[PDB]
Amino acid sequence: GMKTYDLIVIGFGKAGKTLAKYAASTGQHVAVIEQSPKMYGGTSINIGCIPSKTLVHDGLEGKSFEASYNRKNDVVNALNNKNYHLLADDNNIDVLDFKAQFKSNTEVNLLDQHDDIVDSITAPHIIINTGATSVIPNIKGLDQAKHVFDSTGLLNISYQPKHLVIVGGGYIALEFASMFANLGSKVTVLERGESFMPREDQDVVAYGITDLENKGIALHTNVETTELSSDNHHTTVHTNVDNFEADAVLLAIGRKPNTDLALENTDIELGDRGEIKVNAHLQTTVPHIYAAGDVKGGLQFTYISLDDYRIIKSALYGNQSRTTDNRGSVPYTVFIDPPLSRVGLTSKEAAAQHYDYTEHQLLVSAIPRHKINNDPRGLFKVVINNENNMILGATLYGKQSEELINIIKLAIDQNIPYTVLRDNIYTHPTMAESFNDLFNFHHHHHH
Amino acid sequence: GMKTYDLIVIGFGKAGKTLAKYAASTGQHVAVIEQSPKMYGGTSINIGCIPSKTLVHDGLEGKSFEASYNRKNDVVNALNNKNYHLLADDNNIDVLDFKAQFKSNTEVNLLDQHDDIVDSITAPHIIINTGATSVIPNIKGLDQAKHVFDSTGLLNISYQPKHLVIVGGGYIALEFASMFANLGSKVTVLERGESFMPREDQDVVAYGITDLENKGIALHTNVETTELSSDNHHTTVHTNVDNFEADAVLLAIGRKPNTDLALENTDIELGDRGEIKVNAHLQTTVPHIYAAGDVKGGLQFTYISLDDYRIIKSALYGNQSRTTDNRGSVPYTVFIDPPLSRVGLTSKEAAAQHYDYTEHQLLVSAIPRHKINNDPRGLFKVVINNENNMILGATLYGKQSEELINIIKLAIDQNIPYTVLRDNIYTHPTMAESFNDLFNFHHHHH
Ligand SMILES: Cc1cc2nc3c(=O)[nH]c(=O)nc-3n(C[C@H](O)[C@H](O)[C@H](O)COP(=O)(O)OP(=O)(O)OC[C@H]3O[C@@H](n4cnc5c(N)ncnc54)[C@H](O)[C@@H]3O)c2cc1C
Ligand SMILES: Cc1cc2nc3c(=O)[nH]c(=O)nc-3n(C[C@H](O)[C@H](O)[C@H](O)COP(=O)(O)OP(=O)(O)OC[C@H]3O[C@@H](n4cnc5c(N)ncnc54)[C@H](O)[C@@H]3O)c2cc1C
Ligand code: NI
Ligand code: NI
Repeated sequence: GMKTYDLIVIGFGKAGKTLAKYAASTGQHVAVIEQSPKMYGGTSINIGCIPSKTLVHDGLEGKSFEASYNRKNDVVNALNNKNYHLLADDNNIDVLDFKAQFKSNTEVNLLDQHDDIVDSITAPHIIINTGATSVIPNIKGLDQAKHVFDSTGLLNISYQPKHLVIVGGGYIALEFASMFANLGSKVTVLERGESFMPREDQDVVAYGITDLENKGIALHTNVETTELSSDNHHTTVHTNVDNFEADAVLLAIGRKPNTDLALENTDIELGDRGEIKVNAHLQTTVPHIYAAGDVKGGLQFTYISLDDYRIIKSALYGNQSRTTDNRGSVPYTVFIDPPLSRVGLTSKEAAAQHYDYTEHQLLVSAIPRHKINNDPRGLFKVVINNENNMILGATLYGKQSEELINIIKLAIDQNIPYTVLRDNIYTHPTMAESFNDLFNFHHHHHH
Repeated sequence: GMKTYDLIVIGFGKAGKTLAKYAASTGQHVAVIEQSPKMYGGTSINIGCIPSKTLVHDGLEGKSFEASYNRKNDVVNALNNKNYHLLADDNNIDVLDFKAQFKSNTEVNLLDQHDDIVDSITAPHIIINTGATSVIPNIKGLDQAKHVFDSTGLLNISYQPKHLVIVGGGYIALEFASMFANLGSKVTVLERGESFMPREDQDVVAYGITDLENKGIALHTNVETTELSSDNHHTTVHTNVDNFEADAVLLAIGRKPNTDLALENTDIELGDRGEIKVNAHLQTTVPHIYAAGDVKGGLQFTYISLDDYRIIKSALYGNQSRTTDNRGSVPYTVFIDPPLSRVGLTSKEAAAQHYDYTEHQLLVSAIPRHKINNDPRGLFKVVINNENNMILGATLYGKQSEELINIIKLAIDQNIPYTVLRDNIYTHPTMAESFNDLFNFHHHHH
């Protein structure tokens, strides 16, 4: 309460740094509290999207593990520095190097590295933007096992593992599996559930599994992990299936909201999944405090955090019309090799909801651009509503899908019927022009 | 004509093979006449888009000249064979291995390899789909010069040139320049006019020229090429600026409609640039004869020939609403490295056409995904109409632009204002999400 600001952002995350710079541009004095200098710019810059896809990219080029990890460090360092200065060099923004914890509903304590309160600050509005952290499972032996990593640890590993065992079969785990396979590591993936990528289209998943296994990746389902044991050299994952000996183990079973904020000092309520409860305007249960990004639950994407900035900007400075209920369709990409990109419904979901739908598909081996790419792998699939010819969903598994899926997102939001994408002129030779064939079909009516 | 078909297609081009397969699917008996088995599937498959970009793609990966040319041969052979059988195996299509020339308005002579007439055929509708060919300049010494190629010859060359001299500086010429530089050849480009890519945005072109020159490519403007002379091993390109010693010369100064069809036997008229004259439905001056693709003039793109199939299909089988006047916005890509993609107007054109416009730009080095790509080169630039916030044009020079430009094409056609692209959720980390910044700007009224 000692030092007053117009706005406080807790965490140097995506929504937070974007909102802080906007507020400063209006003349408001902003405090951005960030607990680690290694996290300037947030998770995407330092321990997530950017380093991981740098390694994905360079591995597809056949670059070595060493060369790829070295260039990843240069990329992260450069973008960390440039993100830091974008905020800190602004006269209306103070980047405060402390761990934040609430003193009350109106006052935020600033803690040094020894967990001591050094100062306190206040502002009429407070934005919680503290992200998520890797879930640590309760597994016998984990607390003293060597050679065990979360995603952050693995992105900073000091050696190439000859054999990586991944505990977890979700999208991030599978990204790391393809990433390390393409860098020359043997990879084993252990999924507790009955299948990989449930909720994705099962025709597409079958090709994706084939393509993973053709890289020499071993995939296991129904795996119950009971214990970790380790040497100076190896770590064994003991399971109901088998004992898997590894040179490194990745724990990738989920990410939980980071709410270590002394919330007991506030009226801020948490939900059933540990997330900060927010309304459609991202207001917490304390009206002048908002929460943005992974910490408020739901989807964990950098662009959802960016959209949260749009919502909070709309609430605080705009016409309040933007909410979590009018984001538009949310696309995403699973960065296996090639990438699996998705927006909207699968044909299974369209049928379950009793849509009168038509599905159509196109193997990437039937797309002439695949010859130029020297890559025949993949499957493109679309689902359309016969009642109005609008697109209900698409799954693009294949090269360039992380770019192309944005065309289909735009079409869904703007009610562009599938016949327009069928008949359009596209550049050539490209992956985009495959839409002339992907959308070349007539109704198959379902009663 | 001795034998009668429901439809005759002259040339195994893009519009033609697409229309043949559609017509056959309605039960019609189709003849497709093609003069060369090296051209099943047309120019794109055999001597144009597909082989050139195969070499572009593999050269960006650092593959050797020999490895890239060998795989190019594999790609062309596979797709040529696939295209041939897609038509020939069809019960309702005959692929006829002859050179076509008109006998009259209603029947087509079939010529053997010695230009002798073998037979003739007729059909109530005839589609001319014969494409274009490289323009041959009048340069002293060309008749007897060794080591000189057009685009087809260069794509089938049997050795790696140590020094390729390109006579011509248009888009296809520049694609070959970057293609051979990336395979390790030295390249010199000779442009007769005062600048390269004069129709493109000049800020972008300046970056494009720097990036070509950083590859070691020499670029010359105001070049008059006066003579070619040759050794058993080298060819001298004689020029007003200097003589250039090379071991291969590419002549790339344009492509003219291929109308070698004995049109004097018909009422089909040609326009002032040698093109077959067509109306908006692609009808020639003989109403039952249509022309599609490069041969009827205008833009030479594979996707224009594909859209010509759509127009002729609408004319002969549909509601005839489809014309050359409602194609929508036509994007294109100059496949230098990185690709320069464009749709709609430049700033210069917008100012000339009296718009109240705003331009905005974004360097690729300001796009965080460029770090993942390991490539900081490029410039994205957009032009919007301040009257209605619609997009007038865009120039995307940088990686993935040949895919991204299609997003902007769709927005222009569907009247999606630039603010929707500014505010949209994009996947991450991608080149597409740069649109959040590229379109983040306000009016500057003119
Ligand atoms: C391996 C991996 C790969 C991913 N790949 C993708 C991808 O391809 N695409 C995609 O869209 N998303 C991807 N994500 C997810 C994406 O990175 C996150 O969803 C997004 O970055 C979350 O941003 P945020 O704004 O919620 O906060 P964050 O960017 O996580 O920032 C929160 C900040 O708050 C700080 N902080 C926390 N508590 C305190 C405190 N008490 N005091 C002070 N500071 C504090 C943290 O140090 C951190 O810097 C990936 C994630 C991981 C782990
Ligand atoms: C090097 C190069 C690169 C290119 N790159 C691109 C690119 O990236 N993107 C793009 O969109 N476009 C590109 N193009 C242009 C594109 O290839 C053409 O615009 C398009 O392929 C022309 O198609 P078409 O339908 O007009 O006929 P074509 O595909 O040219 O087919 C005409 C056919 O008619 C046959 N024929 C001619 N006369 C007769 C006759 N008398 N009897 C029988 N058969 C006959 C020919 O043998 C040929 O098979 C490129 C062109 C070149 C040369
Ligand atoms: Ni119907
Ligand atoms: Ni204005």
